[PDB]
Amino acid sequence: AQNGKDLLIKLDLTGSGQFETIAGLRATRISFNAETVDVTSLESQGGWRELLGGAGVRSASISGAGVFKDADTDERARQIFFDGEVPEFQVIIPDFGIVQGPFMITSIDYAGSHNGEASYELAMASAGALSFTA
Amino acid sequence: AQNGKDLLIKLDLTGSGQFETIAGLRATRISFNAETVDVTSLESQGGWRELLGGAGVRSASISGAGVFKDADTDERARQIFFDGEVPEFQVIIPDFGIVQGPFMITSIDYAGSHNGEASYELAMASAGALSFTA
Amino acid sequence: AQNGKDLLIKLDLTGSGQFETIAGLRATRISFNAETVDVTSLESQGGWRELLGGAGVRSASISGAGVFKDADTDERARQIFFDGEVPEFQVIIPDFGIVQGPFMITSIDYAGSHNGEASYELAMASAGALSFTA
Amino acid sequence: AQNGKDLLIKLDLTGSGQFETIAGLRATRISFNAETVDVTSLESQGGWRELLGGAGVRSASISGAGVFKDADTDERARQIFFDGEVPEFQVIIPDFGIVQGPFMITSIDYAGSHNGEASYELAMASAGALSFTA
Amino acid sequence: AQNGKDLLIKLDLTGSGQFETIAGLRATRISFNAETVDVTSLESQGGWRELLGGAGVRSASISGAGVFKDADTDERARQIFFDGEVPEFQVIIPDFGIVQGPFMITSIDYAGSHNGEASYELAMASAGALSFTA
Amino acid sequence: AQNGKDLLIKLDLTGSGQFETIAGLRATRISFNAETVDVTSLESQGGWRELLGGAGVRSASISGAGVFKDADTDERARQIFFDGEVPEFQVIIPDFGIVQGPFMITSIDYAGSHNGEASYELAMASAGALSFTA
Amino acid sequence: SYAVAGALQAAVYQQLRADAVLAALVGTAVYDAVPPGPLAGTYVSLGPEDVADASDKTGAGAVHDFVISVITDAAGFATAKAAAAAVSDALVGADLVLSRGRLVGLWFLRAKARRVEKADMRRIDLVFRARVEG
Amino acid sequence: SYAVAGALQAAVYQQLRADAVLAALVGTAVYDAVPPGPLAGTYVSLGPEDVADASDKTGAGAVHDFVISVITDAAGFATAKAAAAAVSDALVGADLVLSRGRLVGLWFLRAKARRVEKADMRRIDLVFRARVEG
Amino acid sequence: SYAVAGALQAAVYQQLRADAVLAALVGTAVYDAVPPGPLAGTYVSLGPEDVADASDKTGAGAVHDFVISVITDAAGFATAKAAAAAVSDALVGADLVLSRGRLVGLWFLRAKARRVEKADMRRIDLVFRARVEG
Amino acid sequence: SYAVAGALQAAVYQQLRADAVLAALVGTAVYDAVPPGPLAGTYVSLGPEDVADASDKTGAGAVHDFVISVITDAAGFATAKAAAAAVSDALVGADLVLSRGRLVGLWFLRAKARRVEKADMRRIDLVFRARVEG
Amino acid sequence: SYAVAGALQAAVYQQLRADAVLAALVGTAVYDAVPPGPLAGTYVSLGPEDVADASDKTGAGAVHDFVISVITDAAGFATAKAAAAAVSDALVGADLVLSRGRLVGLWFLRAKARRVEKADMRRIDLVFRARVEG
Amino acid sequence: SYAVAGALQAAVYQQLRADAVLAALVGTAVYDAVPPGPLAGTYVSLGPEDVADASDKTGAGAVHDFVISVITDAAGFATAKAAAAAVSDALVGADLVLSRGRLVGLWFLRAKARRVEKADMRRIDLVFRARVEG
Repeated sequence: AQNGKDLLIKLDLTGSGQFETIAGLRATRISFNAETVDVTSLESQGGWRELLGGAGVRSASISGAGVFKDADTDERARQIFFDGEVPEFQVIIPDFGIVQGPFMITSIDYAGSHNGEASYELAMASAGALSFTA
Repeated sequence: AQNGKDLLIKLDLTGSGQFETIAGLRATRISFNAETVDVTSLESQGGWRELLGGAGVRSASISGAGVFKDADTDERARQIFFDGEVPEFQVIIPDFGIVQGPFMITSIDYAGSHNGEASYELAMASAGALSFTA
Repeated sequence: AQNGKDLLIKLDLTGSGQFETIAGLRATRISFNAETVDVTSLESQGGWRELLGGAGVRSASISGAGVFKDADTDERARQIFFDGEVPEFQVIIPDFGIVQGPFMITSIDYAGSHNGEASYELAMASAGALSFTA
Repeated sequence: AQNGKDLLIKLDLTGSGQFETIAGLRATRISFNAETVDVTSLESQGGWRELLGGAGVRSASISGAGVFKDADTDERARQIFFDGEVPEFQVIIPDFGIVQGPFMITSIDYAGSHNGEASYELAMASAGALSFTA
Repeated sequence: AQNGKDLLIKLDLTGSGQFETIAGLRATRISFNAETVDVTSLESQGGWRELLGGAGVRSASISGAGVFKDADTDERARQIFFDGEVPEFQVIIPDFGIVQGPFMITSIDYAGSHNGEASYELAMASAGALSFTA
Repeated sequence: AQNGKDLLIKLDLTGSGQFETIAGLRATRISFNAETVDVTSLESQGGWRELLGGAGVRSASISGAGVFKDADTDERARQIFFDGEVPEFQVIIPDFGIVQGPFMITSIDYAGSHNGEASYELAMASAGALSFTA
Repeated sequence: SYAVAGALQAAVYQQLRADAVLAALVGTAVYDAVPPGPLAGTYVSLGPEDVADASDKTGAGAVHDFVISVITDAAGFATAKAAAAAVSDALVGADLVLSRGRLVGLWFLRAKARRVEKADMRRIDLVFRARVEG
Repeated sequence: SYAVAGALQAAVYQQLRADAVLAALVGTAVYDAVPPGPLAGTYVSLGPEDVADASDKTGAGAVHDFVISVITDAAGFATAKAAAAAVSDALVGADLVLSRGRLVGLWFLRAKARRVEKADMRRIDLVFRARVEG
Repeated sequence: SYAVAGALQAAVYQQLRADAVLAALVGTAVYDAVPPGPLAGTYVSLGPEDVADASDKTGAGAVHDFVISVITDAAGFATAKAAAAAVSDALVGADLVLSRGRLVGLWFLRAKARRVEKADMRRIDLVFRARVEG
Repeated sequence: SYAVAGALQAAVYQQLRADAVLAALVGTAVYDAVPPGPLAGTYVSLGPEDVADASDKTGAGAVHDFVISVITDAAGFATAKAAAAAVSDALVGADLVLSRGRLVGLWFLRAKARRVEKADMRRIDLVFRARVEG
Repeated sequence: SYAVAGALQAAVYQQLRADAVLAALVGTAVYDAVPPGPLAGTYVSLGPEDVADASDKTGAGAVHDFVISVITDAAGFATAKAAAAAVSDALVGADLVLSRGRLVGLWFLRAKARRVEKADMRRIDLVFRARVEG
Repeated sequence: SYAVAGALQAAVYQQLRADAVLAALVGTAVYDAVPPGPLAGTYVSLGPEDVADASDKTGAGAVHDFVISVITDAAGFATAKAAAAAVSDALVGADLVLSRGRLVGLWFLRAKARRVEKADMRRIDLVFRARVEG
């Protein structure tokens, strides 16, 4: 198996090939989807649903959360939301490797209570072609 | 990291640059959103969904809650709801800074039980351009 | 702060300015809403959603619950439902004050089990102009 | 207050004025509803939603549940469902009194496990004019 | 009352009047429904919703679950799903009796974990006229 | 009964008849469905809903989850998603047997926290005719 | 305790020693304060209450889970189970009258029944719930 | 206890000592009250009940999690496990007849099995659930 | 404790010994520190508090579940239940004035009532909740 | 216990003392009943079971969380951890054969490992789950 | 402990004995190690911590629920409640400086306050939460 | 234990006594087995593990919440907190190598820190979680 701490998401500080992990990041989830575009004819094998595969639109979504630590990289995610950009984000899988895809920054939400930490969640969605450098 | 008590939301008492935090405020959440407007052509990189970014409408919502403490600032939120106004609210992030945006006052709800405190929740939504003074 | 027991809802017994609190009333919630009517043009400040405020329809809902105590005021809420009326209800906020609005009586539901009390919930909705006597 | 055991629902065995409580009946809920038909003009009191009241359709629903005890009255509810009838049901409120309304028998569901009792839930809905004999 | 173990559901092995209970069957629920077809005129008794009863379509659904025990009767439910049939199923109520209705086999799902049993849930729906032999 | 560990799902490494179980696989669920296509006439047996059975489209879905173990077979599921394929998957039921159907790879999501393992869930859907070799 | 429990014990003591059975099984040996003498050896005892405050806006009530233990020195303790069969039917469905306030129902709860001291005495507790109203 | 438990112990004692096995393993040594003498040393014991009141509107029932312990002085305690194998098959699926009221099912629950005093006696508890009806 | 609890005990002690009843039942025997002498034997005692910190952004409050026990040496303990009936009505709905800060409500909670030492003393605890504000 | 556990201990004892390792670490010192003599001092012990009744309509099964402890008198207890490494690999994935009934899987659970008496003996418990079928 | 707690106790000790109040109530008697002598009798004590590890990908933090007890030998214990009123206002809203790492907030939690040994000493615990950052 | 824990303790012992700090604070006094002599008095101790079996279909793993306690005889216990600051930074983010199997991560958990025997020794436990793989 692989460690959960080694599965990170990270930003573009300068915007051109400069990657730093964000902050207090208690949880990450790169999450893939496919739109399962159905093609079932009048005859299909006895009544089973037949699917095509490669014609479906496919995507990815990143849901990060953790404690509010003001870094050079936490303020960078603010500037993506107010000035709408699609920078090259990067989610590293412990042993798979770098994904290196353009995501938008769909939902950011800073939260805080009278007795606890300052936290933030951080939702994303895909915006282009992903990769896999292995 | 930063304290959760230093993450506050605050009102316009006089309406012109006078800011006081509301009340017993047990929880805050400034929460941002983006409408992820899709532009995927017939050819797109192998089938991945492509997004545009800056064309999407973006917003913010504030969800505050806490105990009912009658202040000069708790009664001010009542007068915004009955006489519908969009004053310059302000959510301070411990180390990021002042947001200073016009919000409306979409949902206010005072609640109370036979054995506990008098509480209120307080939902908002964006109404204009936000800012970030850092 | 203020006590939760002092936050009451109350009826019209005679129908003309006679107010008695209902019954065993374990929980109350006056709950306000606004319909957030959007007006965003082609140019708006960098892409933020702009709202108008006072054009939205606004309302209130009362959700009361507690034990079934047959009073002069518990049977009064029955007669509002079967003979559909909109009497001047009244929700008192410990230190804010009397709301004094016409509500309808949308949902009443008496419940009981083989081992516990006789309880009822009681939902309402707005029907006219509210007030605030402070 | 009033006891929860005295709040009963009961059947028509013969169909003509013969009332027996059903079975093991662990929970009852007579539950009323109103469809809140909106009439808000272009001017209404400052922007509050105005309602009419008596024009709305109103109803009632009974949700009973308990252990499966085969009585003369448990088998009677089976014959209402298979041969669709609207008999005069009756829900007695400990101190309010008899409701005496025609309900249909919308959902009956007998359930059982390998280690527990034989249970049933029993949902209803209104079918005509209710009453209140006080 | 009646035992929960005596409330069984059972198959057609040969297809012609041969009934065996399925498997490890931890939970059963025969569950009835009625579509409550509304007929409310312009005048109806003071505003109550009036219903017709016998014109509504009525049905039944069986939700069984338990441990995966390979019997002659567990493999029979597989052959109904792949070769779509509507055999005469049978749900026995401890003291009511045999229902004897044609159900389809809408959802079967075998599940298993690394530390527990092999389980299955099994959902059905009605397909014809039920019965009641008492 | 049968063991839960013997209920496995497995891949096509080479793509042509080469089957290896995936990874740390804490939970599996092959889950079948049928679309219950209704044919009820004006007369049907007293008002019961009648169904046809074999005309309905039927399918299957696989939901696997477990710890992220980088194997030859965990990276194989990545290459199915990015290059959209429908390989011959295989779910073995402890005593029923091999299912051997083409599934697509609808949702893959790798997740990780600061204090726990690296995990993944893995959702599928049917894409063709299944089988049953017993 | 709350205000009622002074009279609740005085009512559930006076409901005992007027029940016809247990005047022939226990005798006069129903007491909170055990009188001095030779200790008869099949007595019951009514002291260890506990309150739970089921209250409201208007007034107050309480939930008394008072314990009535049955002690026996007999060889077996089918003597105590026959004595607590006489306890419980005297109290469930009480219709008691109190000196201060009302009770609305007297149900039954847990009844542990074990061997207490030196495997010689046999004590069987009986927890009864009394929802009262002050 | 409730009214049934006086006869429930008298029925689960009489179901024992008529079971053919455990008349050859334990012998006549089935008792609540242990008779004076030399203490045979492979006895069973049937006293520590507890009740849970599964009741309803109409009548009352109970859930008895009565404990039947098996004691042995043997070196190992495959003697007690062979004796409680003879206990449990005599009681699960009971079809007992009571003296007051009915039971609907006699299931099985937890069965702790440890070393009790001075690592010499070996006691294995058996908790059986008896859902009865008064 | 928090800052208020020094004055909360001084206020709930001074609300006692000015209540007219319990000056005739207990007498002057209301004390935290039991004075030296012959130990009167029907005293009450007000020490074992515990705090829960119901606070906010602006200021701080607390929840004090302070325990007021009533001890008696009488034969029965209808003496203590009559004394704690005089305790509780003096405190629920307090309207106390503090020396440092405010309290908003003084409710009631659990009140265990058992036999303490050597089955001779009879102590009945009374847990009262005091939501205060610093 | 249920009917299987007499043969479950006899099977998990016979799977031990045929495992090749732990015949070289513990030796012949695998026993429930400790034989008289000098107490070798690195023994294991297999008695404290507990059952959980995983049953169904058709037949019955059980879940045995039986405890196999490893005791050592050595200075450290890397001796016991090396001995329970030899315990656990002999049992997880058992493929045992029973004398009465079947087991479907033998997993692993909690394994506490502390210092027991006078900081001299070192006992490491091993809880194994055995889902069996009667 | 984690790396910070060596300096957290050294900071919450140095914040005490510089607070102006409690230098006049307790005196110099603030210590973890109680110095030898006559035991003054109104001391406070700061040792029993416990940590909870609120960490992340980038770095680590901790949550310290350290206990500061106040002991008094006085007759009543309004002396200790006045002393812990001086403890708590010195620590909530701390703005401390550490020697290794940072703390972000010092809140308040539970504060039990009972009689400890022989009803003579009066100890009131104060649990404070310190969310720190390493 | 599972198969790994024999080598997990041997790895977290060898990671200690090679850490440069705590060779200057504790010295050579890192041991499971305390060697005979005069008992130095600032030792640490590494024995009380417990396992939780995080396993899968393919292979097996485990979760070891092993406890490393730090004992001191010093007057205060800023000595032990400085010693466990040296414990914890040597283990969190371990990158250890085992003798049998792998570990994927060594996190931190609860760390109680109280006074143990006669208020003289000061022991601070440190629970570390080790997710391993067999």
